[PDB]
Amino acid sequence: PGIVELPSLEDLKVQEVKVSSSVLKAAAHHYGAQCDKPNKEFMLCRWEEKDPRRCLEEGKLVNQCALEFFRQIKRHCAEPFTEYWTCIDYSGLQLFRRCRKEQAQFDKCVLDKL
Amino acid sequence: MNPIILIIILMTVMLGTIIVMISTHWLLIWIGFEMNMLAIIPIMMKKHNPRATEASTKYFLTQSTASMLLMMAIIINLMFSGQWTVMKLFNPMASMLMTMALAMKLGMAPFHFWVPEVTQGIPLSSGLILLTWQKLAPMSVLYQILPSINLDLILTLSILSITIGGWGGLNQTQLRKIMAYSSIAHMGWMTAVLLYNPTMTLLNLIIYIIMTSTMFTLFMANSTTTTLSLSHTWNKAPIMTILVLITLLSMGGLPPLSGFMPKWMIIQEMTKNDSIILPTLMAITALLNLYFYMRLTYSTALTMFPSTNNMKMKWQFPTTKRMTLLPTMTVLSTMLLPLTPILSILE
Amino acid sequence: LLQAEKDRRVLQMLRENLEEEATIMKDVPGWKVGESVFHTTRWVTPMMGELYGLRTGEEILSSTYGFIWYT
Amino acid sequence: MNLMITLLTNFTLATLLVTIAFWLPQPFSMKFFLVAITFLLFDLEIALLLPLPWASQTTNLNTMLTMALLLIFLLAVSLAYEWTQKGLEW
Amino acid sequence: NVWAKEPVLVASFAIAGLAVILPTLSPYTKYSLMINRATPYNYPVPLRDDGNMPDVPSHPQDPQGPSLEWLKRL
Amino acid sequence: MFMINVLTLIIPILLAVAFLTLVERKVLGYMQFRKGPNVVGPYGLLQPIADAIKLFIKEPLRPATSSISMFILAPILALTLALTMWIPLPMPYPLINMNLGVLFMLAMSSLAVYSILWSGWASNSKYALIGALRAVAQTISYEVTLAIILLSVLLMNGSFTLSTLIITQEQVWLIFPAWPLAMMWFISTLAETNRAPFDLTAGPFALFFMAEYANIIMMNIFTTTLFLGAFHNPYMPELYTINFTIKSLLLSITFLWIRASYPRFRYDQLMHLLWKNFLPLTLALCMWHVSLPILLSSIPPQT
Amino acid sequence: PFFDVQKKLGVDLDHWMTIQSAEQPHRIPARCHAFEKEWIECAHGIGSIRAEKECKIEFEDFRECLLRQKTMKRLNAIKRQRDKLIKEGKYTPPPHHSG
Amino acid sequence: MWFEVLPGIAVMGVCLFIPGMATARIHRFSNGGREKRVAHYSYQWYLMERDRRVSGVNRYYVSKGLENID
Amino acid sequence: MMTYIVFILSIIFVMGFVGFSSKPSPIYGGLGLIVSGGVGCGIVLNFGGSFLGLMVFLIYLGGMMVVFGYTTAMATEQYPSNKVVLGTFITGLLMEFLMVYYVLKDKEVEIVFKFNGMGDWVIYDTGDSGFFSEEAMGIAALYSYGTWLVIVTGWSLLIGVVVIMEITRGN
Amino acid sequence: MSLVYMNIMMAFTVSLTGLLMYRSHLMSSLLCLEGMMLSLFILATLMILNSHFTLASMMPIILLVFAACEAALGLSLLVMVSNTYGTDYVQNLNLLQC
Repeated sequence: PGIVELPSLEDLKVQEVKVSSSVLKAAAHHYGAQCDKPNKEFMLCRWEEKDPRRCLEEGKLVNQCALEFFRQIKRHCAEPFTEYWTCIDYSGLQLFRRCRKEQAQFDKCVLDKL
Repeated sequence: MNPIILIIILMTVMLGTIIVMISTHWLLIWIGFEMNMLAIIPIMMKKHNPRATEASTKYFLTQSTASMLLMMAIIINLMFSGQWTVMKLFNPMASMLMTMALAMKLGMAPFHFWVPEVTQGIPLSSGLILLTWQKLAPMSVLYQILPSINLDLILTLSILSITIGGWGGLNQTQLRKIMAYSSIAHMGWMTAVLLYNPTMTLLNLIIYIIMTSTMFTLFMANSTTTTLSLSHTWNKAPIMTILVLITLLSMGGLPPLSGFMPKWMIIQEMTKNDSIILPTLMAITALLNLYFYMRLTYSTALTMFPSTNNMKMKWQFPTTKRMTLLPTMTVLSTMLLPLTPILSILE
Repeated sequence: LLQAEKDRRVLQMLRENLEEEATIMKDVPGWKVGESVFHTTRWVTPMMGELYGLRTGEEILSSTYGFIWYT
Repeated sequence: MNLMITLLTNFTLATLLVTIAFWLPQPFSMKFFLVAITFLLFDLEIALLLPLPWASQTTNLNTMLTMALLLIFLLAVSLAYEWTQKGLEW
Repeated sequence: NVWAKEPVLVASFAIAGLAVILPTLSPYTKYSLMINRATPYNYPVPLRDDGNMPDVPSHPQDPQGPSLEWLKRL
Repeated sequence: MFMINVLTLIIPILLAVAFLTLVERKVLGYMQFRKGPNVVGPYGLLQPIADAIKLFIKEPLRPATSSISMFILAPILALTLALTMWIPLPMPYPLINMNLGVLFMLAMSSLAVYSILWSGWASNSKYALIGALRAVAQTISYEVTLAIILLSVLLMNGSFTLSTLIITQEQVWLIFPAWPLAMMWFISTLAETNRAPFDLTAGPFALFFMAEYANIIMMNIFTTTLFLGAFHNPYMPELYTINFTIKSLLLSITFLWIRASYPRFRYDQLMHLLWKNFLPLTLALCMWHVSLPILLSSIPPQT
Repeated sequence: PFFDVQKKLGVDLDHWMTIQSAEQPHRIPARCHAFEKEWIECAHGIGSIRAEKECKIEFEDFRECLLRQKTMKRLNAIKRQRDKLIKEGKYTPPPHHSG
Repeated sequence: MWFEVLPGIAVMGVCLFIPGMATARIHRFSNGGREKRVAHYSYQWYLMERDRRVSGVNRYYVSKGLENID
Repeated sequence: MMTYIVFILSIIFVMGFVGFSSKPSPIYGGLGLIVSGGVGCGIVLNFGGSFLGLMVFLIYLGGMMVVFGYTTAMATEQYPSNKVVLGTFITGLLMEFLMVYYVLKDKEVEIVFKFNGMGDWVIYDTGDSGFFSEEAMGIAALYSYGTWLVIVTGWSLLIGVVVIMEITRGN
Repeated sequence: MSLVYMNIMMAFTVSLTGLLMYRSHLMSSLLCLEGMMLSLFILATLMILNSHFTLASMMPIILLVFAACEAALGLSLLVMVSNTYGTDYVQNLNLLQC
């Protein structure tokens, strides 16, 4: 009967955050702090309409917010953020109690400097 | 046997049947049927003769395969549109398997091969309780799931069960086989009008249960297996004879007597449809299954067979059996003729 | 964030797979190109043959049956 | 199929051990039955018990405690019944 | 008394009775239910913003919403 | 590399079982006043090599069978259980991380019951059938107890992953919050391995022998993971593997050491003792280990 | 007969094992949640006969959500057509991973 | 004395010491110093699938941190 | 070793049901039901299957066939194959071969249905955030919502105990 | 239609015919009843898994435990029949004629 109304390939081109998983998992909480304020727009769109192919502008918005956040954490302290997530990477499933002292180090970096 | 254990087993029979009555989930109905089986197995083999053992074996095999085919029908129902609500089904195949499962559960013509064999080698109390609750338990389920059944199923099983309980029945003097073939014929009657007005089916269920309770109570008042023992009961006591007369004639269904009232209302709300040849066939077979009742009455209370002494000895002892409740059930079962508009007491 | 990447990826497979279907079925009569079989105007969750259809074995076996017997 | 690979390797190596071990050198009681059925029924009650450590994280804890104690209590009543009523005697 | 008669049964009844009673006198059962309730499985779903309600805080740093503090402090 | 992992698990089992035979003979010899086997080379490792290859050499039992296929089908099942039962056991990194492993343990114990019953039926005339029937009874009567006790000791930890067990053993040993439950569990392991002080008084005798001793080492490794042990700092698994091996070896020596000095029980005493003393006590410990985590505000983080 | 002590005592002890979309212990849906909600709202204040003859469209939508029969029929027809045209040889296929 | 039984138990314990240690060495070798990612839930497997998808090598151990942000 | 492994294990499953529905001696029947239960465990674990298929394995292949083989050992003898048994096995293999041949080289096979004939990688989850293996939390109900169900189940097992002892000479 | 359901329904008919026609021993009949039980278990479990019918996922294990205790009752009945007779054939039961 009725045909679907798919979006085009012009909206299906956002600069995708092609980052890996352990760095994204370790960089979650402060990403919840600074960013993730305008993506509850996306969450409320997803739970008031059960229809992606519609809320994709806010998906592009959370994509650019996460990329902007990782740009901002890339430019400043820390570069031992790399040491922190590679300390937490090879520990099986990533328990956050594993590398706790360097978690304190990254917190002290980002707190005293940003 | 302990009396505490028997009270427990009666509690579990009542629990299983009430779970079948009250639940809305399919698993709970299956649990109720299974628990009814598990509890009703040690009511049989109440003695330790091998007759009751083989009877319980046959009963367990047929009852368990009926239970599992019922579960097959339910899992087909959820292979199609799937929810656990006792309602209209969603497959003619699932309804076919389910009504054949319940036809195995309660006494039907392709499936009646276990009923006289299970009733012959057991005492009277086990036969009474199995007839009452094992013909009460599926009727609630059929009353529920009537609006999605191919009618040829129910009507074929009803016609053939009435004529098998008729024709098989002219040959046995084993009174348990007589009552079992009567059960087959009446269950055909009580299943026949399921898709037209089930008030008649449940009223016929009430009347049949009260009648069979009267009949088996009269047999428990003086332990008999054959008709010659009933002629000895004629010699020893006269009031049992007129009770056998009235209760056999009310199993026969004559219009002065209360056993006619379930036939007549069936014929009424069957012939308000375009079914006329099917009522006259069913009522001709209802004339047929009166003949073994009538030769039984001729053997008991009207002609008289020669008697044996030591009935002279049994004269010196007045009767000392306890009846559970015989006279109340008797006059409730036989003088109920002018109370036909207690039809609408039911729905 | 994972949710947004997941939604963009499943809509990416939807768009590319219906493009593949529109390329591939222009011989059969009938055949509207992108009909849901369903009637309501709602985004149903696809069935892992609408997503991972005609991918020839390797990715569908590593995607569906991955966690089921991965350790 | 990874544990099926392990099962296949163990099965094939066991058959190699057996067949290379073989090509090279050339009435009853009721008391027997009661213990098995007692095993069967208490094992089914174990099957009812054993999802208890799955369940202990819910918002209905007192009810879970009550019905878990009811299950072990029923199992204990069955045990004590066949204990007192000469079910396992000699 | 029966402590000499069937002793393991009496010990079983004793630990059974204390297992029955002991959740009544218990200063930790409300702690158990708060721990068990305060762990989310699904997504904490947002809502359409406000009818200018002094609840449902906008930043996840804002402590106006109901949070947990007895977790970190044992 | 995965088949290399499987072969590095199931190649040292023959080494472990044969050296366990020499160790049990030497340890019984020194519980007794005997030295040896030490004439066969230095202290006799070539002595298990030699008697293993001797029993391979020695001519088999002539059939005398009923369903040759069934007769071979029972010990092949016993030895493939003994091989397939070291897969989820964590010394620090197990071969397969599972959602649940302990129910797999109990299920494969029941498959060992199948092995005993099939060998008993396919063996011989009626007297060995009665003996193996009593053996199946006294084996099956304890899988109630061991599964009950294992359930009550994991209930302190809530999850079945068993790496959560090696996490939750970090602070104290689990022998301290459950000593009597662990003690009864150890008695149940003596029951499942079917040794003295419990009676059992075939072909191939070496394969049934192999299944026996791999079952023993299996239960010892599962004990050492289950009730004691120590921590595991990552990027150094040799430390936990050393401490695990030392504790499992001490416990297996204690196991044979308990075997060394006790007479076998009467059979009706065995059933009587199990039912009327372990079964109410297991129920008591289960109901107290149910009602206690709801008391002490400690229900486990079952993720 | 069917009785109603279930409704009479006010203890709804058996209505939660019954359908989907009753509240799961963690608030998750099933696979066909919304189809059920619209179907139940279609056939609620209804005498189960105009449920048979009026809510047919949404019931067929729910059934084809639940089993996905004809959608698999369409996908299977696409697979068989793809097989016969790759057997033919026209456009050695760029529907996999690349052009 | 029991000095003459400790070689037997010692060699058999070494035969029990070997397979888990060699297995853990093969675990650490087959992912480049990483541990093999355990998988019990659909959440962990989908996270692992997007991790091996974004890596470019179709391999989940490279772990691609912070050097593909901008 | 490929995609249709669920279908192939189903073939071995129905072969096992034929293999003891041909009526052998009941210890061969117990062997056939053990093999059938193992491959049914394989099928349901292929659907995953994380708890329930390992759960059946302790009950049927852990507690039921043990007592079936026990009762085969203690009650019946069957002391010595036959035409009828192996002939029914041949006809069952023929019926399975015919049905699966018509599944393979045609569209669909209909008893009275429309079985859409191809191997089932469809349908399946589209990689959702499960996080608790939904079987696990489902069966981790029955103690909050499950008031009536576990009560009548345990009560039925208790009545089963008293029934067994009565028939086997209560008290 | 999730094609495997056809094979499991055909397997149900296999187990049902094996339950109905049975020559000599009652144990084969009871074991094919158990096979039918396993068939219903597997079929309903695959349905509930693919449905994500996650609230009432109790059906497989509870159907299993109930029909398992049914099989226990059948074992006790077969032991009683084999105890009061020599064997457990379908024959030597022709007494109590219908």
